[PDB]
Amino acid sequence: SLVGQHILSVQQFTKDQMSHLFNVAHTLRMMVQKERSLDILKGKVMASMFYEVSTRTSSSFAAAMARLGGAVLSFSEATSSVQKGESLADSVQTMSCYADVVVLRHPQPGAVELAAKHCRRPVINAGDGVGEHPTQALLDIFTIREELGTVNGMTITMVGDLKHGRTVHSLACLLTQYRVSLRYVAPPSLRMPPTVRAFVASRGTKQEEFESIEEALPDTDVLYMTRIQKERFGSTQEYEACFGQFILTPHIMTRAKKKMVVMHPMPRVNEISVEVDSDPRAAYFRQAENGMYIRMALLATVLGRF
Amino acid sequence: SLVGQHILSVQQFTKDQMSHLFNVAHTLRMMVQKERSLDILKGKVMASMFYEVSTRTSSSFAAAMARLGGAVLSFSEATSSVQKGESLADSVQTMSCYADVVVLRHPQPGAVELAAKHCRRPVINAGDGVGEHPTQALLDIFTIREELGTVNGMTITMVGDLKHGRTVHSLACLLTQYRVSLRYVAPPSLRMPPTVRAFVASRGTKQEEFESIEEALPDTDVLYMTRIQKERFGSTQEYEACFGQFILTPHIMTRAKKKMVVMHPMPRVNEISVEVDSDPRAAYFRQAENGMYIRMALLATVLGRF
Amino acid sequence: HSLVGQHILSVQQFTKDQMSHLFNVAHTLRMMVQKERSLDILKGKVMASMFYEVSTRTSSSFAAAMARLGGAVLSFSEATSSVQKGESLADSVQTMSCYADVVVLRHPQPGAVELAAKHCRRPVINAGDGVGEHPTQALLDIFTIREELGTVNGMTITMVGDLKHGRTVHSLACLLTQYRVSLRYVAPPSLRMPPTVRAFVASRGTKQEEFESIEEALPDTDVLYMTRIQKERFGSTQEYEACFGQFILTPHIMTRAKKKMVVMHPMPRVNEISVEVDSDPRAAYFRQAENGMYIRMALLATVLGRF
Ligand SMILES: O=C(O)C[C@H](NC(=O)CP(=O)(O)O)C(=O)O
Ligand SMILES: O=C(O)C[C@H](NC(=O)CP(=O)(O)O)C(=O)O
Ligand SMILES: O=C(O)C[C@H](NC(=O)CP(=O)(O)O)C(=O)O
Repeated sequence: SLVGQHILSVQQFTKDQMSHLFNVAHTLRMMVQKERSLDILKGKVMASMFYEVSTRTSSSFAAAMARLGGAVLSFSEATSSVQKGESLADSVQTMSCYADVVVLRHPQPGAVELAAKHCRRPVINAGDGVGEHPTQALLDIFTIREELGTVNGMTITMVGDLKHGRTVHSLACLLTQYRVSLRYVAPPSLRMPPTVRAFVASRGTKQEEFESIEEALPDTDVLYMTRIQKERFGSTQEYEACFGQFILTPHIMTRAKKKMVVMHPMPRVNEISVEVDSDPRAAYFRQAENGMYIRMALLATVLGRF
Repeated sequence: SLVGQHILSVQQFTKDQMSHLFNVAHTLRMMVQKERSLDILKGKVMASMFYEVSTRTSSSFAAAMARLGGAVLSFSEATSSVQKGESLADSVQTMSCYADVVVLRHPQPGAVELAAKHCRRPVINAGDGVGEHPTQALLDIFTIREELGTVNGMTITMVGDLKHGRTVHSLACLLTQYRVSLRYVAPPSLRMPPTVRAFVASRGTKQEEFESIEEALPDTDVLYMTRIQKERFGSTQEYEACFGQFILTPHIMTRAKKKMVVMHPMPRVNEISVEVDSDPRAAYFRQAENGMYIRMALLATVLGRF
Repeated sequence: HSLVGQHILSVQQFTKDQMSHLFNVAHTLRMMVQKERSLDILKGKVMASMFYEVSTRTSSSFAAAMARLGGAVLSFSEATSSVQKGESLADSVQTMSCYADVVVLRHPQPGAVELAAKHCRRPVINAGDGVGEHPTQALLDIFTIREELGTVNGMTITMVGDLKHGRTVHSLACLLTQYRVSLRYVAPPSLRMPPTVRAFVASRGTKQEEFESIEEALPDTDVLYMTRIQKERFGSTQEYEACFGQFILTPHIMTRAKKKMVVMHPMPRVNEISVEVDSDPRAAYFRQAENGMYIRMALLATVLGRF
């Protein structure tokens, strides 16, 4: 039961917990459609703390807490007393004095788990540098299930920057709970990390690397595209060399399975042609909307109403 | 007839639409003044996306949502994934997955309508560069009609930067829905733009230019003062010639009519002196307050609860 | 008695019965909050949060307070507002009070808050004016002192660090004179307690003594009130790094402290209280912060005519 627990890492997620949570997510989405009265989190305040920029992850948590009848406390680093020199631990300790939950994204990996040590209320990891994005894995798995019917028996193809990409890290790890085959399409420099490729191996999930998107596609049921993480590179030179390696265009999606989904945790810069947007296999915006409902489910369960 | 519609341009309003909207706004303002329950928009969510700075337009939409029982997602460029390089089009379609209505201010003219072209939720233009500001002009006509009892049969003198002023572009072109006269008092390099002038001329309203506040004033019912837009200038030299030229003072006012109002979208820098504000004809603080109630009407009707 | 509609700018305007009532109402709301009693006492009502200097506790605990009463909150920061377009302070404040029923304002120029409230139609609450006052941090400081030790009377409080720049130590020292207290002061000569304050504290008849170090000041301390060396106000960095870190509280110093005693800090801290002190029961600085939410719920409720 997720009640009152730190949500730090995909590891802790039982298959039973995820399915409880997919179910509550489908319930909460029904009531929003039915224009039902949601006073579920009336009284409860969420502390949204972002030290690293966000659009979907911050907006999805905020919209969710609103739509459960809760309130949100906005916290950015730039206008906070961080600027007086406050430590990350003290910032988190203080925001819990006001809030029932803490959503923390931060640029340094393990910072969230480090701050969550002395935190006396549930802290949700919304991204820890290149480490992990746990609720994003959860919504991607929900979306796969939603778009195709099952997750078991599926071939997931992760393309792009796997080294920095905290979403694929979490997502690869978590897809070890489903009978899947993973394929990686990266340049040598941005290959999926060792601990991750080692973790996935030890669960038995068959990993495979490919050089291009042309090769992986015809067997790919789930095509997960990523963004060349420009702000994690040691030098632009390294970045601009890698920028634009893979570019999904409608020409490429003419040898993709009829049954098939293209995802992206967003934002995209170059890596998906806008023309792809019309193909109904493109579910990356539907992926966004799912996120709000899963995060509604997590906030309801972690605060212990569903 | 405004339900589920983008609010992009004043040329999309008719008279019935406006009169309905003002009527809903009086109706909502009374509800607020008696202190009744207001859950007109309970559960619902507005995306507040400002790419330029704002005080009035952002606060009024948010106070408006809040008094209707709704909730607001505050979005900023700076803390957003714009920084990762996400385009305006994605940003607007992604916020719509969380929200029922999108309020967009953008520094590029035509941006908001381009962003609204293929967005599936309603988008309210809250200012698109030197283009338009439809809801300001909607609350300006409201305030005029609130402060004098009519707009029909009146003369309006627009003073300041008319070339850059999106407020006056909207207001002038909308005023031609009434029986009115227009006076223009700017330096030669900031006259009203030509396409806007030809529209007014095409609809058959009097466009008369003038030399100064002194000259237009005697016969002016609405004195609409605007700011010199520093951010809109190429060279500071070109702004510092234009800056502090037209200045309203109590002495200049003694020549005005008793049945007259001075308006200003705000903020002012120096164009109206601080002594002017104690004259009951100073109707610019009541113009902002009216904007909140117009925005309430505007939201409830666009979201189909009035 | 009674702060309905009233501006909240200085602790000079507070009586004892206004504090009592406000402390009482802070307890009433806490418990209603503890019972998940579904509160909508300020449903409809809007607060404008106007911060011209950065914040964490003050902004968040005003914003949490409102939300927990059922009200709304308009966030206002200088950087992304039309302050950028030239707008002066009065205009901004006067504009936000058109939208909102109460205005909380934090500004860097001393006195700019009272001066912006002059011509304002709604209540304006001072959440900090430069190196001047911090009236609602003074109220929550005295609440925490009362809750932590059973009473404020007969206590000696010791204030430590940057007394000169300390907007919260000016309010508190001034406010405390409405009890029977003995004040001890610890600061390097360049950061002593301003002369306006400590003659003001002279007048009301409250003893004052200027101790040389924490260790000397601890034996008889019932409230050790620590403060941050205020970097953003100094000359001159050269004057800052001379002062930065000259008083630091450790678990070793504490082993001579009274048993019935508490350790307070308005926050944040940089290094003046060892993280190693946080597990110590008497370290009340986080309980002091939660307390603030409930105090500032009682402010909003009372200033808007609820209790
Ligand atoms: O940024 C990416 O490329 C992937 C991933 N994206 C997101 O979380 C979406 P957002 O940053 O808009 O909240 C991330 O790591 O932040
Ligand atoms: O900014 C001006 O001077 C005029 C006008 N002003 C406003 O809308 C006021 P604000 O920027 O505070 O929303 C505009 O078109 O931006
Ligand atoms: O910052 C201090 O040292 C004391 C005092 N602190 C506060 O008010 C807390 P905050 O800045 O997080 O609102 C201040 O003067 O700002």
